[PDB]
Amino acid sequence: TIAVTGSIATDHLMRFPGRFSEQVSLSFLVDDLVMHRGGVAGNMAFAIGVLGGEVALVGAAGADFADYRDWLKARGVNCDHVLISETAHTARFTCTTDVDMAQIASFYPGAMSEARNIKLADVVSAIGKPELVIIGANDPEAMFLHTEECRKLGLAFAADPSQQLARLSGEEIRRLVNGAAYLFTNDYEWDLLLSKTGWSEADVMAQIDLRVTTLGPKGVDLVEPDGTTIHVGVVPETSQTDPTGVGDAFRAGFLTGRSAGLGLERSAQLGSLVAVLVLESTGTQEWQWDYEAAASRLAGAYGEHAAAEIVAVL
Amino acid sequence: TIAVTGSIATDHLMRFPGRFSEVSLSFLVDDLVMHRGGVAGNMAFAIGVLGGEVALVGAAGADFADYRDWLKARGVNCDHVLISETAHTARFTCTTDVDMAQIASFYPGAMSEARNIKLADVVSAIGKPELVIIGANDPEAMFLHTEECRKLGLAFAADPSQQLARLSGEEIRRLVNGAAYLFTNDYEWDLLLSKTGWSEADVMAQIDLRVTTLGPKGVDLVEPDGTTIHVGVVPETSQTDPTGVGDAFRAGFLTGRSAGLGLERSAQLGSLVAVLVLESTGTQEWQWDYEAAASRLAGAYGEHAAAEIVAVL
Ligand SMILES: OC[C@H]1O[C@@H](n2cnc3c(C#Cc4ccc(-c5ccccc5)cc4)ncnc32)[C@H](O)[C@@H]1O
Ligand SMILES: OC[C@H]1O[C@@H](n2cnc3c(C#Cc4ccc(-c5ccccc5)cc4)ncnc32)[C@H](O)[C@@H]1O
Ligand code: NA
Ligand code: NA
Repeated sequence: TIAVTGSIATDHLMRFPGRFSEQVSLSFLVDDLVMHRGGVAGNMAFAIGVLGGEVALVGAAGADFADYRDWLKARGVNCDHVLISETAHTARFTCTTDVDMAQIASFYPGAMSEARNIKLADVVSAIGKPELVIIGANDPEAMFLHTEECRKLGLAFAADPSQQLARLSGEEIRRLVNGAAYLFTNDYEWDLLLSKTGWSEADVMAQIDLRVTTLGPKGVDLVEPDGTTIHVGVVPETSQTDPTGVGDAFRAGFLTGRSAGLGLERSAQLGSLVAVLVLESTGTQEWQWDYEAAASRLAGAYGEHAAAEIVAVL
Repeated sequence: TIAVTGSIATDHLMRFPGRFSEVSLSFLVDDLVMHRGGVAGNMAFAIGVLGGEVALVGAAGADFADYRDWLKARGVNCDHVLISETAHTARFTCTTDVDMAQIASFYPGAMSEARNIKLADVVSAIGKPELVIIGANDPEAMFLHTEECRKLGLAFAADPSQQLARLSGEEIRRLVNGAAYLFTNDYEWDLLLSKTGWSEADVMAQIDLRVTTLGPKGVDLVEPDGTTIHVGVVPETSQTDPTGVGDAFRAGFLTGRSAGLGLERSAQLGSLVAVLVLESTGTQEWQWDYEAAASRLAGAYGEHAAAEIVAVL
């Protein structure tokens, strides 16, 4: 049972058919505008549900969440513990993506700010202790309180600060990392974390059980404290539609695989599959799950043996 | 009777409490409001509020109901808004920083259907308007509107504004000839001269008046013979949001001209409406207070000019 904390949002996604090239008053004429369900916690919960996992969504939304709830619940997500603001609206992510998958975005937190009032003790009380708590991009204070609560209650947690790393300070990031069963970042975020925390690579590795560093088209690295390193290349894409939510999908597929008892490499291969499915669609939860297509692409990228091992648990 | 053609939209306006000075830009914003917008909507709203007879001529989606009720409640004739069967109203998405710098993206949507609007139908229904504003719109719609104005003998104001970036030289040239007014800002004026290959005198020989807004330095009104009037801004008490300030200036100026005011008095009224828009979030969220208008006009331009302006409202 995975508890997913983080932002719940509506993503307003636009497509610019050009290349961001301005060199202030930028204006981009866009040829596509879609509104989809989003937020890192929503994306990851959706993906874990679709893949058949036991998952609860733990975040702060406004009252408009009804339809979103019905969507998530239809894929097995426990939405009981979504905090609903009576006054604030759900967070909104507004993003314009160009031909090269470069993004210009703005994020309005709104109801997300109230996530600091959520107590994991209540979720535990209601559902028992989850096997993993994902501390995703959220209200910063909510992130700290969730992490501290996980440490006090003995809950294994995955640090997934993601977009909020830019906002947070060194002391803040440091307070987020110690004791994590997983640390998730991309490579640029990994460099930024090392810089801001003042930690060396070995400083971080001595405080976590596993580092997962996504590398975009170069795949993903999984590094154990002793230096054991697994590199998993991407599932090659047939199109680059929109990069929004690709990292969330990788994390969700990877942690679903781990929850199904798969090894590190097999879990990362499954995560790579879900990631490419998200890369090839517009929106973070618009991707479809086709069992046979999944088997086929997994086998093409990683071999029939790995594909069979992966699909056997889904 | 002023006919306003141009974009009808919903403006999604955000505020970045920082300074745009940071590819993967990400801005954490502390305000998000959704307001009624589009250049034609803004100008029609302003002309209605100020008591003018105005018709809105643009393309919207089906959600336009509430917007229509609003505009009509301020006296705007919305009969000739074309309503798309499938497309939603255009959306303008903008993030503004402390210095009023903007990073925006514009989705035309239903606006593209404005090319199917015939000004002849509007004329038929309401008679010949005293002025047609060719605001930022579907480019082909802009050309067809301008040509129709020339064909029917309708005086028109060239107001390409945001679309100048999209359009080409020949296109811009096609928009200008015969205009009773040419509206741009100073940067847009330079860009127009560059892209069209025209000199200043080339343009002035084809229009009756050039109006070039200069942001904080006010506005210039240049006649073909070189007669030039400069009108400073109405000084602001706050820089809230720059969206729609130019539309408000144009609307106040052309309302003044329709009320028989001179060029300078009309530009002073336009400066007032412009500052009212600058001091609020959204393009049509500003209120009209007669006494506050008189007082600020008198403070900026003298009691005489203020009395002359308010006498017609
Ligand atoms: O994974 C994609 C999902 O993320 C969801 N989302 C997209 N942004 C976010 C954020 C965030 C942020 C941020 C913080 C600070 C600055 C900043 C400001 C000023 C100066 C420097 C930095 C900028 C941006 N937080 C939570 N979820 C997000 C989206 O809803 C989408 O579905
Ligand atoms: O006056 C404010 C009102 O304008 C309304 N609006 C805000 N934009 C627009 C536009 C436009 C544009 C444009 C064209 C071309 C490029 C471009 C692309 C690629 C490369 C170079 C340039 C970008 C942007 N058109 C009509 N109304 C607008 C808003 O609804 C608001 O209320
Ligand atoms: Na996507
Ligand atoms: Na404004």
